[PDB]
Amino acid sequence: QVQLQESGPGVVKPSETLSLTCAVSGDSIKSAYQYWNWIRQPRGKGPEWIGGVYSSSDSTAYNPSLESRVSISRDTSNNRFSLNLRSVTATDTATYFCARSVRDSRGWGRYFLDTWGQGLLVTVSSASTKGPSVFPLAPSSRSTSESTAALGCLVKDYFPEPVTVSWNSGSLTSGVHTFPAVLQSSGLYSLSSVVTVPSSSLGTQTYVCNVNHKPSNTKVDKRVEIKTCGGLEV
Amino acid sequence: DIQMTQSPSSLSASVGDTVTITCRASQSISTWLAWYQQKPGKAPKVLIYSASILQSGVPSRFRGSGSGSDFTLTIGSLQIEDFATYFCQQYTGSPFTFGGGTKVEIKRTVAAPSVFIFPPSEDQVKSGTVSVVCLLNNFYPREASVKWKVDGALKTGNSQESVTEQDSKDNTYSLSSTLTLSSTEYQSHKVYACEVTHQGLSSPVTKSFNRGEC
Repeated sequence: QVQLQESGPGVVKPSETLSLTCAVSGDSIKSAYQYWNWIRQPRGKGPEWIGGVYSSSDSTAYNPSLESRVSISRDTSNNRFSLNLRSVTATDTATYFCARSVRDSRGWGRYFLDTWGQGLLVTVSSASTKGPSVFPLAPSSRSTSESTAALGCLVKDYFPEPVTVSWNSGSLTSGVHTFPAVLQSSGLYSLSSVVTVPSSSLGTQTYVCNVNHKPSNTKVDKRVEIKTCGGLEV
Repeated sequence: DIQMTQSPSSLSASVGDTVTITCRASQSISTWLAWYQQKPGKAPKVLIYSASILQSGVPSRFRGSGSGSDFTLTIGSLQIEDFATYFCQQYTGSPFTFGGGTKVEIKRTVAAPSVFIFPPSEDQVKSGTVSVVCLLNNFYPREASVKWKVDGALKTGNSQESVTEQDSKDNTYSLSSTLTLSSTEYQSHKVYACEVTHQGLSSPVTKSFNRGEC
C-alpha cells in the first residue's frame, strides 16, 4: 500500500530550525482530499498534532500552540512534504511522525489519520558526538549469603544515543538488563547494563561488558571485578 | 482545545481478558474520534474511525462505541500482540488533539525487587563526579519507591531513576536509581544507603556500603 518515509537530522542545536522530510510512495500528494500531517510525541506522552498541508493546493493548517514556529509545505513533483520547526528548545525533543489524514465519509469536514511513517526521534542539544566513559559496577564485598550476585558497568557522557552493550562478547545474554539512555543536565546520555550471575562463579568466571558507539567509533571492553578498598588492579 | 481524557493511565490484563479503554472529550465531538494502537518504536496503526467503524484488516477483537462526549474502546479476547499503547483522537478539526494514552500490560503474579547497591570505582572518583547506582531487579508490578539516605538522613534530588520494559520471558522489569555527587561530597560522607519500598515485600529493604572502609 502507501509508504511514508521520513528523513532528517536526529539532533538539532538550540535555536536552530528543525527540518524533517516525509517521502510518499504508492500515492500522489497531488490527489485531492488528503491532508499531509506532522505529529510529535514526547517520551511516554500523548501524541501532539502540530500542522499539515492540504493535498491539491498549498493550504496549511497549524496547531495554534506553534503557528509562530512551524512551517509545512508540499513538494508537488518530488512527491514529498517537509516540516520546519524554528527556534527549537529542549521541549521540542520528541519522536516526530509524518502522517496522512483522509476524510471520514460519514461527514464533511472530518479528517482522520490513516497512515504513519515509522518515526524519527530528534533530540535537541548543543553537543558534538562524543565517545562514552565506562566504569565497572560491582559489589565491594562478595555477597556470599545470596547465591546470585549482580554486576554491571556505567556508560556515561556520550552523544547521539546509539550505544549498544553486550557481555562476554555476546555469550552472556541471560539476566542482562540494559536500561534506557537518559540525557543528563550536561547534554550527554548515561546508561547502565547489569547482569545477574550465580555468586559462586565470581572469582572463577570473568565478566566483561562490550560498549559500542557508532557515531564516534568507540569500542571499549571493561572488566568487572569485586571492588578493593583503595585502588583495584589489572 | 477540546481536551481528550483517556482514563486508564495504564492497566494490567491477562491474555484472554476483556480490557476496556475509555476516552472522554471536554465537550461534544459528534462521532469524529479515531482509535489507534502503537507498538513501541513503530508507527501508530489506525484501529477504529467514526466512533465504531473498524478499519479494514483490523481484527474484530476491537469494538469502539460512545457518542458525543464519551467513548470506549473494548478489546475482548486479548491475544498477545494486542499488548501496546492505545490513543484516542478527535478529528473535529484544527487543532486535532489526542488522548493521553493507555498502556495495556501483562499481568503476572507479584515479584519483589532483588536490591543491589554499587559504589563508584576510583576510576570515576578521579573525574570529580561520582555515580552511586541502586538496582531493583526483576520485580512486578512497577510501583516502587527508592529513597537514598546518606549517611543517616535522606538525600533529595540528584537521583535519576530509569526503568526497563516487561522482560520478554518473565514479564517483570527493573528500576535503576542513580545518585550522583561531587567526588568531594562523596568523600565527605561514609554510609551510603538506598531504601526501596515495593508491594511484594513485607517491609522496606536497604543496601549500604560504609566506604569509610572500602
